[PDB]
Amino acid sequence: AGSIPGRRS
Amino acid sequence: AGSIPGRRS
Amino acid sequence: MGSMERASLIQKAKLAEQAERYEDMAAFMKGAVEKGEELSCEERNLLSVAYKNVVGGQRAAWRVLSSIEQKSNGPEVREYREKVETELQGVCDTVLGLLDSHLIKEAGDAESRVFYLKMKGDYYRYLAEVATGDDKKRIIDSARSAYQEAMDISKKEMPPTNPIRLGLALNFSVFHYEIANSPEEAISLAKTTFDEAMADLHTLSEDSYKDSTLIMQLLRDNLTLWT
Amino acid sequence: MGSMERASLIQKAKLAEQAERYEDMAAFMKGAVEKGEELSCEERNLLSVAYKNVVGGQRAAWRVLSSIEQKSNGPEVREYREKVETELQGVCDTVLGLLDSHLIKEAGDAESRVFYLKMKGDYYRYLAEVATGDDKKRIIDSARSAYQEAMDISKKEMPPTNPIRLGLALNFSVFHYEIANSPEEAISLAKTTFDEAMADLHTLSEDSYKDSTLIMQLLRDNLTLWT
Ligand SMILES: *Cc1ccc(S(=O)(=O)N(C)C)cc1
Ligand SMILES: *Cc1ccc(S(=O)(=O)N(C)C)cc1
Ligand SMILES: [Ca+2]
Ligand SMILES: [Ca+2]
Ligand SMILES: [Cl-]
Ligand SMILES: [Cl-]
Ligand SMILES: [Cl-]
Ligand SMILES: [Cl-]
Repeated sequence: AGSIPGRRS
Repeated sequence: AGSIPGRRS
Repeated sequence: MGSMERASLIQKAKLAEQAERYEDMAAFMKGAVEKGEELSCEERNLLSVAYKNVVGGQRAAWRVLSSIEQKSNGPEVREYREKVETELQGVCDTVLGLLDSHLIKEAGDAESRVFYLKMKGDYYRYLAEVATGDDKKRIIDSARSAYQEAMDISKKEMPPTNPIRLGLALNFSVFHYEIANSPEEAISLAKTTFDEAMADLHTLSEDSYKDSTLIMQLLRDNLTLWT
Repeated sequence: MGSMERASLIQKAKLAEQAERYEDMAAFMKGAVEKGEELSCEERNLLSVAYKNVVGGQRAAWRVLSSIEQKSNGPEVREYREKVETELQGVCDTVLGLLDSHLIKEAGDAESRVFYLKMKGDYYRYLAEVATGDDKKRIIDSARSAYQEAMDISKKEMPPTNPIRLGLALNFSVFHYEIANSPEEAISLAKTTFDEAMADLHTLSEDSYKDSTLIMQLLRDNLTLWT
């Protein structure tokens, strides 16, 4: 189950 | 040009 | 980072992201927050990306070590899992401290307030992932409370396709499934979120449509795994 | 790490490798070295893997920042490149200090002495990659001297297919090409190394054959890029 990756920007 | 990766073991 | 200019901290956070130096990124953005001014939309994203990467590495390591520890059941595996766990908890506490002093109380616009409250839910959720003692339930309720307040504001103040609103619902649904042992609530939230976004897509430009449909795909991916 | 048992440090270094916590790995193996006993073959590999990963991340970041800095030609890009550069130099100095106090002087067997001297050549080579001032030439000669001593021992004491002998020649050839501005020496060394290994493969078991041919492929990959 995936949360928002949120690791780029 | 590649040296030996050497990053696993 | 008290002797560095706010603008220099922001510029170096962007450089650290390019160099994939996320611990540096986080420290630069911690310094920028502690300058005491509010953060722009771009700056909030830098803060979030930095700490998501740092804690993401810690969570991945903790899961490896917890798995090894459970299979083993000397003190070394437990000791080292505890070390990583303590470092992870310190990062979460640091982020929660930034939100509490004083990002959230100065966030008056919906986009900033929902963004920070989602953050608050996320970092309590990471604390809940490793919690086992007398405060597991209290940490879970702290996560739920933050997510719920963010949900209430986003439903009143944002369109159903807003990427922050969608990412909030996505993560709250993961909270329900993974932390709160409420898979039916998780599935219901993800389905209703997806369906209300789909019905609002007609209002969007090509670029906004891409932003929203990307996160709707993540909701769909979870529903596919959960059903 | 003076209060931790040597065996616990080794066990935790292995756990940190599994968790991809290479800074922890390196600190654990630094502590193990400073216990003052010699290192086994496996322990030498743990030491090497840990620091290769740490400095590898620093080198990758330094190249990103150096590229941005060269394109730009405020002080921020240079300042941050200098910070990363200083941290990289400190890691190299730490490794070189471990070799000098006292890994190399206690290494009497060919496998251990060549291993450490190759290490010494490698970390001076990393210092040379970022060097620009009065000591660039002296750092390059320090790298060359370490590699050359390792070469001399390996040619006398190891078979041409020995993986340490092959990896040493591979990295020394990269030194010639990338650092010493001697591409013909690099190509000659890689070719002669490959050809003498190929002629010795018949002596090997299936598993040793796999170990050696893997590194011979790296030599071939470089020759393909250089010719
Ligand atoms: C929590 C969260 C929601 C949405 C995004 S985004 O990539 O779509 N964006 C920065 C608006 C990131 C994180
Ligand atoms: C420098 C170096 C040479 C060879 C290797 S190996 O992967 O073949 N091995 C650990 C013997 C690693 C590093
Ligand atoms: Ca100022
Ligand atoms: Ca002891
Ligand atoms: Cl530990
Ligand atoms: Cl405000
Ligand atoms: Cl800096
Ligand atoms: Cl000895």
